[PDB]
Amino acid sequence: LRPIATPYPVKEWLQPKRYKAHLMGTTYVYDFPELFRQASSSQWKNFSADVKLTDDFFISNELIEDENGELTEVEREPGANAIGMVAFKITVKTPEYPRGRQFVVVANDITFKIGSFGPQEDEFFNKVTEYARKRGIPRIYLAANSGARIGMAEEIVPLFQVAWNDAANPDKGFQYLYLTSEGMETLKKFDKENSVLTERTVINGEERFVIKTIIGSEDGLGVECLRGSGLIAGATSRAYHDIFTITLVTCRSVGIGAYLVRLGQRAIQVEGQPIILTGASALNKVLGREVYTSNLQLGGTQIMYNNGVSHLTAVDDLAGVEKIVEWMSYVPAKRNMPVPILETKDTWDRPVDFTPTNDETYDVRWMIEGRETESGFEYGLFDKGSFFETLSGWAKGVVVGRARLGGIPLGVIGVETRTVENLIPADPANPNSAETLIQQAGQVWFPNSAFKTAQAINDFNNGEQLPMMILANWRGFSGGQRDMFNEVLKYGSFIVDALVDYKQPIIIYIPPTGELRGGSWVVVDPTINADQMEMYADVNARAGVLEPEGTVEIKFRREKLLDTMNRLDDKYRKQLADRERELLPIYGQISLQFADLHDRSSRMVAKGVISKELEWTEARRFFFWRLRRRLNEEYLIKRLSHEASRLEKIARIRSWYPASVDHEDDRQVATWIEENYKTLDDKLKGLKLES
Amino acid sequence: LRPIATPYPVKEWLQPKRYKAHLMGTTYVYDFPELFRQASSSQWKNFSADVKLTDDFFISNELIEDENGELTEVEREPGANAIGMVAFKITVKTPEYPRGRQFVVVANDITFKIGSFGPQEDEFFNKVTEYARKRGIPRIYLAANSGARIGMAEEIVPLFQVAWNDAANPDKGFQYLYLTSEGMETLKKFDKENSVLTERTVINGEERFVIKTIIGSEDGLGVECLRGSGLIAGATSRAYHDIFTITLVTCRSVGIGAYLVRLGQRAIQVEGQPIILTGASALNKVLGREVYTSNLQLGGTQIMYNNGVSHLTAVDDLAGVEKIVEWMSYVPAKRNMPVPILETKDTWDRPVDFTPTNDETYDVRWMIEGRETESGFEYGLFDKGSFFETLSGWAKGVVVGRARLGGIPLGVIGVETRTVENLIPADPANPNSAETLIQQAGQVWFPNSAFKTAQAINDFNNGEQLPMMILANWRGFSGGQRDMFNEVLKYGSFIVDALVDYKQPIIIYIPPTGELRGGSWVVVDPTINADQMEMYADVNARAGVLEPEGTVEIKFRREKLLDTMNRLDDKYRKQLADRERELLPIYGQISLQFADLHDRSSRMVAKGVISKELEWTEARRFFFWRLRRRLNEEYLIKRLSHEASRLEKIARIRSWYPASVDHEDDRQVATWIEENYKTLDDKLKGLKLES
Ligand SMILES: Cc1cc(C(=O)N2CCC3(CC2)CN(C(=O)OC(C)(C)C)C3)cc2cn[nH]c12
Ligand SMILES: Cc1cc(C(=O)N2CCC3(CC2)CN(C(=O)OC(C)(C)C)C3)cc2cn[nH]c12
Repeated sequence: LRPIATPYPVKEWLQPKRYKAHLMGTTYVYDFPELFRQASSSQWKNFSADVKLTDDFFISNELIEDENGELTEVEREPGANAIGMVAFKITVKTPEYPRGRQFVVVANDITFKIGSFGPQEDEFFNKVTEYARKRGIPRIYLAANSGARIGMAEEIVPLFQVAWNDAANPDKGFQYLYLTSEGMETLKKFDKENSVLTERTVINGEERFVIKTIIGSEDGLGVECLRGSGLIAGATSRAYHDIFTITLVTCRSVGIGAYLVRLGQRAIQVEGQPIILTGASALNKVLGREVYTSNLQLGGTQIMYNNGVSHLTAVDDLAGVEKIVEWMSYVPAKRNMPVPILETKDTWDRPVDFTPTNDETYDVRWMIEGRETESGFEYGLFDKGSFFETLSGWAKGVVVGRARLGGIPLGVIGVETRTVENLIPADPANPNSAETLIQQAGQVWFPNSAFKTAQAINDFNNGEQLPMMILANWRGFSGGQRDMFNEVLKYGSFIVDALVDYKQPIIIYIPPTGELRGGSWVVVDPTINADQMEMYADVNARAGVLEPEGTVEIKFRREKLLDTMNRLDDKYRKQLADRERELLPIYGQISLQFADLHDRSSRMVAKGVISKELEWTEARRFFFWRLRRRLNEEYLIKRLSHEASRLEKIARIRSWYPASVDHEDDRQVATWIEENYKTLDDKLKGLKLES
Repeated sequence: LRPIATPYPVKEWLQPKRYKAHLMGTTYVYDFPELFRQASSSQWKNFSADVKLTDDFFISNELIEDENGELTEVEREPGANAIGMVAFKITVKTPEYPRGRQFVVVANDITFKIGSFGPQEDEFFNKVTEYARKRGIPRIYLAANSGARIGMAEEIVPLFQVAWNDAANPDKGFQYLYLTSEGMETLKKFDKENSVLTERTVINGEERFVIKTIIGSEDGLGVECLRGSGLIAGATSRAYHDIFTITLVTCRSVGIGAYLVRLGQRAIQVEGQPIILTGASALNKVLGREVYTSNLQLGGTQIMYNNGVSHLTAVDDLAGVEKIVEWMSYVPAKRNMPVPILETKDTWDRPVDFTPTNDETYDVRWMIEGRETESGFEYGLFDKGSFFETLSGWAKGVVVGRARLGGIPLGVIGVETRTVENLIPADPANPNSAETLIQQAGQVWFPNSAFKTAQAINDFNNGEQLPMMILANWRGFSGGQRDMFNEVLKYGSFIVDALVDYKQPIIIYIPPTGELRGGSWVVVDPTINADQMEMYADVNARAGVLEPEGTVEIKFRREKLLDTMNRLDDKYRKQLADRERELLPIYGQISLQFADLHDRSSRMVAKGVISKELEWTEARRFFFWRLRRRLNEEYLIKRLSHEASRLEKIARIRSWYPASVDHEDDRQVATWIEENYKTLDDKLKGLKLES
């Protein structure tokens, strides 16, 4: 025992495995539920400081497989795990779910066989994933591993013989490896008969049993670990489309561990903990040369957070847990449950303070969450303090995160107007490679920002099951050679595919000072998914096939300009070229304003390509009731689905509204539905007996 | 008329639009059905030279919208199209479908308003896509366009007035644009009243109608073209998952046209025809400098074929059509129809001649399709002349194409063992940018090859609805810094996602000289999709978590080596370090062979991670009956699905087999099912009345 004379018992001594985990730079597996309790408790303090919490607000039960291989809840002492994979079912009362919400936490035990994945770990992880999926509850994975378990048939090591070319000279080589009849008998004695595949021969009176295949008696040596790896890869891929999946990389994550991080999609990387495929030393051995210095050079946050593999970084394990808990606060308690409403001090009924200007540079986050000024706080479109940005280290041209609109959680996509630089590090394997700095213009989709946009759309849809708002402000895609070669078309197409798959309401809003041109409009038009999408343009937004300069270049040419001087200029109506030379600068501007007068929200309304033109200051009030109304109608459409189109379903639901309700008034419709949920339920139940 | 005195009529004069299309370097739209007839006729000649074709073997009917907007077949003279989008329903008797197969061909008319997409073109394209989808038939798109239609309100051009700052000095600027009461009256006269949005004011007795928004009387000017663009983007995204989709880029393809190429996925690019987003000239205007020289520098085959955007290139339009027709020959006639069997001279019953060797370099295509040698033709695994390679210009480390196995069409994925170089061109926008040459090791998945593998899997599954074979031979993924930074994990994960979605039989086969290690095995294990996947290893293949060198480094260390000399070496059993120094080279090799003896197909069978170990020479005979048996059982499983698991369904089907049939004999099972299809149908019909 060390240290001696401590006020309370030494936990690292009571359970020596706690100390091993600490030595390896991570939280001991059985101490993670405590971090969840701490993080959950902080969630309450930051929400309502006055709240009194008892310990019944949080329950953690370890899940273990029974005799029949069925998962069951147990209360046992930490460190009694027979396998290197552990799980807990957590029930927590949270501000969003005061009566309680559940989730499963699966974790590798880094103290058990270096946190390697053997077949039993692989089968348990899969069983826990299925348990979560069946229940529709979130699956949190805590990665601290060494990848697939590696081994050799240790019993064949002290028994094998080598059939030398020349017994006297071993350096002359060998023909094969074999067993003596004494060796075979050792195996027959210990029942490990099937540990080898032998072909018997006779060489100089001696009977040799030639080793044709070494199998081993111990399970978890090779290909059986790889089968399990593939099994848990498939399971995680499936879970991502079914439940909320998140991973915290808490110590290193290797091989299958790295793939699991990615297949679960949403990931938080603790600083200094690498996500690697093959270690740096092994790569150097393969390369001959000493190319790489460390594993963090390969999979640190400097790589993975900049890649977009890691959605967020965390200073330590508790910060990682706090981030999980915060992310979860926007997510339904279980699959197909409503999005968790959480109204705070910042209510729906207020105008939007922060307003962008054409003449002044801004951070889109100010339009989202507001900004601190010397003269007080300027409120943005969403609730103060509700913006939770993710994928912040990658493709910084698009801003993605979760927010709240009068308590309603949703995913937000905004456009960074400022030029963005990214540093491509120098390739250690190429001596003629130097670090490159890429600069990307604002309001233009590039391969990385198009990929991030599509990724965001998918991560909001799958598991999170959230509505979304896109503050659409793009000039188009980078049409240049480098970006065309870097497959900008491929990533742009993923955006369309993500919108087609979207199952919750979408609001596309061209904000003030915002634009949407040819290429950018195509990829975000509400006709991509009419069932879920609707578009709105601010009165101070612009949209058209080309930018005005482009339109004038194709349709307001010199002949048309001169015919305009020959109409508007008295003096003009070699004596001409002197007049032309003085008028062209202003007559250029006149055509440029003529083109711009077509690019207005009023044209968009006239042509019926947008639902409404809006005033930025009044957007929060409008979107709160439009979103609330939309969630209520969507609920009614889902209930009716228990064989008709959406158009027929919504017509039927709206035929139930009193004759006096204006179908175009969002507040009235939302208010009526909420006042009549049980009445509407009775109606629905009456229709069920009619099918 | 020119030329004069030709033997037959001058078609380019009879229809002047034919000449315009030719001048622009493309086939005239109405002449494409003829290219399909020519290509289809060649298909027959290359199959059976003796066949006699009449003109009834091929029918092409133009599809046009009727009064109610419903598509109908018409016989009219070319060039009578009121819109710039045309379609044909083609019915062709082919070697695979001698009684006929159908498909729709949609094409832009480059002679109609430069092949721009206006709302009517967008609505027609969408109607044709829906027509194809409803019928389950392939949709061929021929791209020859200028993107979304651009325009201005031409009627407001001769009427607008400018409200100058100083009437005498125009160069001093202006305040707004306006209309006179005479201008307003011109609009009122021609009914174009709603062409402008005006706000009336009085300035110096004069009544000015200030232009607040220019709308226009003509449809197809701006945002209405963008709405249609998004509509056809969504439709194509959807079609790709539903029917066989292919695009031939026959003249330039711009903006929405470029996205359509990509959303349809499968594309053939005619040499010299660019796929661009923004033209080179417009980019230069935006850039200030003269950065780009041509549109082919941005979207030529040098870009798109090297990207993998273009699956194939074609010398001219007929070569493009021939490639469509050849690709289609592997595809079912309509959605959910069986894969088209086409038995040729090269029958199933033969061994595989071409065999790879460890000591000798080979082209994987020889293992696939065979090779010509001086001593005659060495047959490969698949039918002679059946390999149709696609994505040949991109990520040349993986070989992807369609082939036939005794007539059965399937998708093939093979590993290029040779080192692959690719040339990244120099960025014209960066003066400090020089062309880079990347070299990639064989048998290693890199970001591009992992992406190509996933892409291949998806393109075989969607629309093509084919079974697949992967000749799995990878050491793993590139774990190095450059490839980790270039998101190798992301692309590796797409492989898993593609396999999870696979709906047809899959065969994973580790070939002779082939390997599958830690990282590579995870992503292709049959437990990712147990319902469709099965794995096989050649007797001369290897598999384990690490390569032998890796295994020895972790589990056969110095203490273990010395304990082996202290057991096997009489002389060994400062007098030691001299012995150690002489024995370590051979004792290294002994441990290296000890590790390798675990990496065998016999271990794979023992541990039950593979279905069977195989002999390469006998693989064609085995896979032909295994695949045939699998297609028959899959058919029966689909019929039974008209509420149980797959395991229950296949148990039921196999309970119908006579007691004497061996469920493990593929040939016997396939033979019995094919002899009893109608008998099994009767059984199925009897069960229907029991639900
Ligand atoms: C002057 C002018 C403009 C546009 C237009 O509408 N653009 C918007 C889309 C872009 C291109 C200009 C901006 N994007 C771009 O790559 O910008 C980078 C900053 C290079 C990354 C593509 C069309 C035309 C046609 N003729 N003259 C035009
Ligand atoms: C010697 C040795 C080998 C392996 C092994 O199994 N590898 C297979 C997978 C690779 C890495 C070596 C090959 N890949 C690679 O990047 O190869 C490039 C050519 C660089 C592109 C990753 C593991 C270990 C562990 N200790 N010592 C090892």
